[PDB]
Amino acid sequence: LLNIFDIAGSALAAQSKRLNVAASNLANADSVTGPDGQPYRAKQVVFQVDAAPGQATGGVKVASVIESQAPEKLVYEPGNPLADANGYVKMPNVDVVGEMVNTMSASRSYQANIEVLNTVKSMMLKTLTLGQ
Amino acid sequence: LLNIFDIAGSALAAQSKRLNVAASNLANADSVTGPDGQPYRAKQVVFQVDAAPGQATGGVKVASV
Amino acid sequence: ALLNIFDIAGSALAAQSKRLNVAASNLANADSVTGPDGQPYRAKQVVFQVDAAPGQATGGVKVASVIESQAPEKLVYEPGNPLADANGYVKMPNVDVVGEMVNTMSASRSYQANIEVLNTVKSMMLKTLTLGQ
Amino acid sequence: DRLDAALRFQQEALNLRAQRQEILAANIANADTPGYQARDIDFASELKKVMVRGREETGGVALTLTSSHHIPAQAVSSPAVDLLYRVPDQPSLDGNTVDMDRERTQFADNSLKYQMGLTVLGSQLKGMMNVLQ
Amino acid sequence: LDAALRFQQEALNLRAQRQEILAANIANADTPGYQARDIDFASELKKVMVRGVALTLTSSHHIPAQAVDLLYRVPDQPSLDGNTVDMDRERTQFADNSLKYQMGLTVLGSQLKGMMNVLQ
Amino acid sequence: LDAALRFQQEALNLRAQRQEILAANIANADTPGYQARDIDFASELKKVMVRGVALTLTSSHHIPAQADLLYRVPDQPSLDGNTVDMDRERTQFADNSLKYQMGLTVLGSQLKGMMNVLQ
Amino acid sequence: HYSPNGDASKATLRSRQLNISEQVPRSTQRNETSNYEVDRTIRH
Amino acid sequence: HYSPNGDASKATLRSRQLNISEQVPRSTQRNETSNYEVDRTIRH
Amino acid sequence: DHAIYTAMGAASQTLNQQAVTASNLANASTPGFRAQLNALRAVPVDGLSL
Amino acid sequence: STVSFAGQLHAALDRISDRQAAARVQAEKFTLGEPGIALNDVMADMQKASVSMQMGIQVRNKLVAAYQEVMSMQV
Amino acid sequence: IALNDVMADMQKASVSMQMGIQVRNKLVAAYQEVMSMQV
Repeated sequence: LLNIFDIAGSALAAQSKRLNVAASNLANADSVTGPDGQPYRAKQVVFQVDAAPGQATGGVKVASVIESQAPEKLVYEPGNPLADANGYVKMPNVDVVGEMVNTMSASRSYQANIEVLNTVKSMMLKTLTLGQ
Repeated sequence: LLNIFDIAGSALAAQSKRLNVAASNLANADSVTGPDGQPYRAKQVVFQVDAAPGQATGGVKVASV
Repeated sequence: ALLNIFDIAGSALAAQSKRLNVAASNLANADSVTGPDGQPYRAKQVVFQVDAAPGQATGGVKVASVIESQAPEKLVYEPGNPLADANGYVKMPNVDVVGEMVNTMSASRSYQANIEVLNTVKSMMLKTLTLGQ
Repeated sequence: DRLDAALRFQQEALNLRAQRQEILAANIANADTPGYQARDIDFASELKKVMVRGREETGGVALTLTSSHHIPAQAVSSPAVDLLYRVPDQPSLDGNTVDMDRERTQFADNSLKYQMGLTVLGSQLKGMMNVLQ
Repeated sequence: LDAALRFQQEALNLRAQRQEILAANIANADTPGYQARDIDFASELKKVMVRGVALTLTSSHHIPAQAVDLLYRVPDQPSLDGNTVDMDRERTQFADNSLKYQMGLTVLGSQLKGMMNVLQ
Repeated sequence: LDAALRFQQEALNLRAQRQEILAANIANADTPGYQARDIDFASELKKVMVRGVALTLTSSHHIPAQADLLYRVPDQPSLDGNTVDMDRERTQFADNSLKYQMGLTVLGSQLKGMMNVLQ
Repeated sequence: HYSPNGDASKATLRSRQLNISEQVPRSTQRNETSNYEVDRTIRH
Repeated sequence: HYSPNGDASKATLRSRQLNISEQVPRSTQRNETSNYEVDRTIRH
Repeated sequence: DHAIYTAMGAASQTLNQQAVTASNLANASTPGFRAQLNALRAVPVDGLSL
Repeated sequence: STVSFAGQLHAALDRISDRQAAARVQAEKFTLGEPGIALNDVMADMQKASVSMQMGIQVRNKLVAAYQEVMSMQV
Repeated sequence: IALNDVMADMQKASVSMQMGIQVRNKLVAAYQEVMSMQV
């Protein structure tokens, strides 16, 4: 895999994973329970630069998805199970505006990397006609 | 007609006939008489699936209002 | 750019086309009270498998065995309309409209992808002909 | 000979590129089937294996060659390359581990490198023909 | 002789490396604290035209093993996540660099084809 | 020879004529008592394919020379007069344009094949 | 002169591609391609 | 003259490819391609 | 690309909630009727990476 | 029995012609309105026929070049 | 058979036939140059 295709493809993968996390947040906002019974903790991705040994630059890797540890806004329904003493359901802490902006920006970055890939592919296929 | 053009166009024509039945009924609500002199009997459309022979599925026919 | 990639992508095109035609049938026949013999219409789905099961390695998709979806067949209550049984319930086909919207959306996208793959392979092969000269 | 020992490497590499090409197009064609488990092969290791060993394609048998009019037919044949699983990201509830972006960037890369191989063979063969005239 | 093609050749090669650098800037246009990097073409090209080490290289079966200045891009509009990739700047630079790569390809094509035309 | 191109030639010409007919149907969507028309494509195409005399050829200055609208069954009567159903006309027009494009592509590909054989 | 191979008991097959298919409301299918070798006598 | 190898007890195979594949709704599949070697006598 | 499915899920399932509310809400002035309260469950998709 | 490579060239030409004729009759049937035949199937078969025809043209070019070269050895 | 295999075979055979013909041309020319001298 040529280096520049690898860089832009890693960008594409990272953007797809970021958009997926944003969609999962925006979809499970207002979700009382998980499988076992616990709040849905809002999810974020971690972007880090790739190619750690060598040139210190190139590509983006989204290893280690993490959780946004904000204090998980509460509501009061003291007849609902999943409510502790001081009946307080846990109610995922997803901020819809932030997630919508994340989706928009991720789509735009995805487009930019796709279209870098197209430009580079044309560049290389033209290089193959060097001379002849 | 190509296959999906047929299916979706049949859906459109059936929906248009259903909408016309609805509009006619809605417009003739509180209408004492017909021409011959008879109550205006309200109308309905029945949706059958089209394509009885072959694959048994695809498109909608709404004959016999 | 082998010739047995035309078969694979063409089969993918045919499978995507048949899935899309089925989803269009589902969306059109929503709220189709009766069948020709007289029966509620059963919303259908298509089953995708890998083509050429034995040996082979990997190659192509087959849409054999169109099946019938097992959604709970939602009811309505109009005991003035015939086709409603005791405890008058018109049987009302079970179409998940938004799911079918998305099915058509993705079917179109995958069909377009495979069409493109066909074109790209043909360009590969026509430039294969210019080997030497 | 010594004509097909110097051109052997690029010929084998270009055939292997075509084989990886229909592997990747099988990935693309089965984009939305459930439980597909996208496949791929390691090009460098497989190319070294081809040069050292040969072709040795595994699995394939044609009928016999008796007098004419005996309806030739062939079994399902597959190259000896060991298909490797592609490590998936983003689980998707239907087993399908075909990521459009990964498969598609690999498709474009493989296409470009196949074209590069065609260019290299064309150059070598034009050189041979330029010597001999 | 026939190193008269050297300049453009190396120039073209340098442009390609630049693309990677610029491409990385676009890939990491969202990561926090990337500090967009770039190189200055003219000085880098002059230095390379003016100009890793060899290992134990007696007869075979001893496994030979092989061993630019990435300058900050001074930013504008600070963004609280350390990312200094002003994507607009990088888009303009990428377009121009792709164009000059095409120009170099055309120049090598012309020099090589002139050479080949003289030779037939 | 070189009448292999005849079939798609006639098919494309017939598609264009049907396009004109359907555009006339759309244009007359609201005129009273228009009574929309159409043609049967399969029958017309068969008829054109299955089926022209050159005049007398005496001394020069001799002037050589030469030269089914079906009714669509309507649904939804109007008693505003007309019988053009917009949904049917629109689907037919879109299908006809698509098939015209197909015929154009096929004829162009045949011409490309013929021209590629010659060099 | 030839001999008639209308009977299957006394015919001679060089090849036979035979396919049988059906589902069970029944659809069935049966294709046959048979190539024969035929007795022949040539008087001059 | 030739010998009849209708019986596998006396048939003489050169190649035989065999694929058996079935699930258990029991979907079954079987393929058997055989190339035979045939006894022969040529009395001229 | 599979993100759409998740989004679809939400949309589809939200309609189901609507349905419940509607049946929950038409049944005012139905004697002794017990409102059918509803919730949305997050369903993780535990898989081979990320 | 024998190969008679002129017979092999005849077989190749017959294959190319038959493939093109099959694609042409499929386009015939589809535009005629015959049910069954799909559009993507028509286009795919036309594509394959085009590739086979260019196969034949390239073989033609190289055979003509080869013959024009074997007629240049001095005897 | 693979298409790229067919064209690589095409070109290899073409080059081999060209080389054989050129070698024969050189040998025939040498023979005639030897046979056209004075004795």
